[PDB]
Amino acid sequence: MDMTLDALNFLLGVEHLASAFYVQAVNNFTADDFKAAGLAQRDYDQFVGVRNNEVDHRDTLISVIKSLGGKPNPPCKYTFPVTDVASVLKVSRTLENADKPAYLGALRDIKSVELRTSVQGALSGDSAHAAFFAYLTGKAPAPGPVDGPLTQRHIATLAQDFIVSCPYPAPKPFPKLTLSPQSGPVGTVVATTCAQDVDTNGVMCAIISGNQGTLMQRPGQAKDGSGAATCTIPPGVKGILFIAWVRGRDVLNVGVDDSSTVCGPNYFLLSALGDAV
Amino acid sequence: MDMTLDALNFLLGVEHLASAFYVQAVNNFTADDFKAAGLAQRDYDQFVGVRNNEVDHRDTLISVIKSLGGKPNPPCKYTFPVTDVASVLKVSRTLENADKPAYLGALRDIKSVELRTSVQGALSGDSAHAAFFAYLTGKAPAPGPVDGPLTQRHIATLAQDFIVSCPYPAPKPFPKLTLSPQSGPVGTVVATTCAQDVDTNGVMCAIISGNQGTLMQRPGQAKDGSGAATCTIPPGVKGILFIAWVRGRDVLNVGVDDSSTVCGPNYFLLSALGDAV
Ligand SMILES: [Zn+2]
Ligand SMILES: [Zn+2]
Ligand SMILES: [Zn+2]
Ligand SMILES: [Zn+2]
Repeated sequence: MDMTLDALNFLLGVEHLASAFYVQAVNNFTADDFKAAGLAQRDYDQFVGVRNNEVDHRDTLISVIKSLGGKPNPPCKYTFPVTDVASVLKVSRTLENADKPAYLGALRDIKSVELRTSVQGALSGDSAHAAFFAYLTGKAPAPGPVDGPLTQRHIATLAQDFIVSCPYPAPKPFPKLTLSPQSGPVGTVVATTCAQDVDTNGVMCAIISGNQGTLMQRPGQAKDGSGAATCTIPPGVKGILFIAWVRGRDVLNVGVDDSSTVCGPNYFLLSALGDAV
Repeated sequence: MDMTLDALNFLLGVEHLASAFYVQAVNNFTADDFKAAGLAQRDYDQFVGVRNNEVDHRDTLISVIKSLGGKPNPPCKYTFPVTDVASVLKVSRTLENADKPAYLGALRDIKSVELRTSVQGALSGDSAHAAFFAYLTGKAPAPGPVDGPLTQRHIATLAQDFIVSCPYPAPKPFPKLTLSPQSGPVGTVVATTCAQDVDTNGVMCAIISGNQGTLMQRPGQAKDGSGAATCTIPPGVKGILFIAWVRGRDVLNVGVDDSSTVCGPNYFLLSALGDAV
């Protein structure tokens, strides 16, 4: 089955959300707001550039889908937890960090050499966006060598806090997995809690890394007696991690197969050379 | 017919060069040198991170090539003149800006879905490196929406000043195309001069953009009577540009077909929102 149109319309959903955020944020914040938050004119300028780039990413997907005889998805209805400039930068970082696995997963389904070149070229742009927002928020712009994929439903899981409703059947999220803390080095013990009362029998932690793939462990129990399941960041991983609860070892490569996913994933910002110290 | 090994060994040549540069740069410069140049500890830390990431990109290509039964290319012999931090940053930006079209071109030849996912994941990392070095040198980290490909020999042309010799038959560069100026906005008139004498019969300027593909124009002549050919940055382009001389108009998509290339390409840093003000 040629899944090209499916993949493109999924990416269009991703870019409708991102473009809506940046259009609204540029509308509501000025360079003076950025400067009051300690940023420079060129940071606001690049922020407008990100808006323009994401509008292009959305419009290009619309054009390509139409050229293939498809019907482009409309926007959904969104909500963004924006108050001050700092929150704008955090939301931006969150969106761009989820962009990359979305594009990487979708590229597995794009049949054409030429269309892969175009889509990869947009992934490259969103990776530059991610590096910019990392740097502005004190995170390493390039924390590791390899970014990895996630599935469409995994991406829906990352996006769900920003979606109020969709007017068409979009990819369904898994329940949200809350991580505490959501950043830190190898060896960090992460308390994990699920938004729904899922079956925890046989649950394992999947730590999804770009450089090592999926690494499995059986969860621990929180030392504070709260009953939360813990997952410990294992050695050898590099870059941004995604942590999920999965059914046993049913799946070796969770980034390309969500058939065992129970809760999550959510992102974890692994410490890296380049973080503010 | 399956060009996967050819593409991977070409990328290995690219990453032998980049990793060699960053290894020697870290040996020669310290965090105190970076701080004396106005940078912060986190910028030196990220620089070491880039070295580590590029070493990983190289080593991963070696492993994959062996796993496919191929013989990995050894390093070439390089020349990287060592002066100051400003030069380190400029060379770094130059390498990362060239390694993105290298990966995008090579990805056209990689047959396996799973190998494409891995290689795209490294391209994403190099795009983050490029964004970091752009920002530290006062250029927009994300100057446009789409990065485009170049051919193997185009990449060899960009790399040629760093290569002393190779101990195996490597892709032969085209002559260098010098561009004056090498940055500016739409409408900039660029004086173009080739390193070798070329028959000018039917030569066109090829402006190679990621968002609009290759745009062709007949060269102009410098107004100062200097007799140098000129190419004018056309409307609508976004992001980093590559400018080459090509012969005739039978090849339209120069980023994927170098069979009409005569001189260049060389890079041109198009002005963008995010450049230092
Ligand atoms: Zn995008
Ligand atoms: Zn994005
Ligand atoms: Zn690399
Ligand atoms: Zn690189």
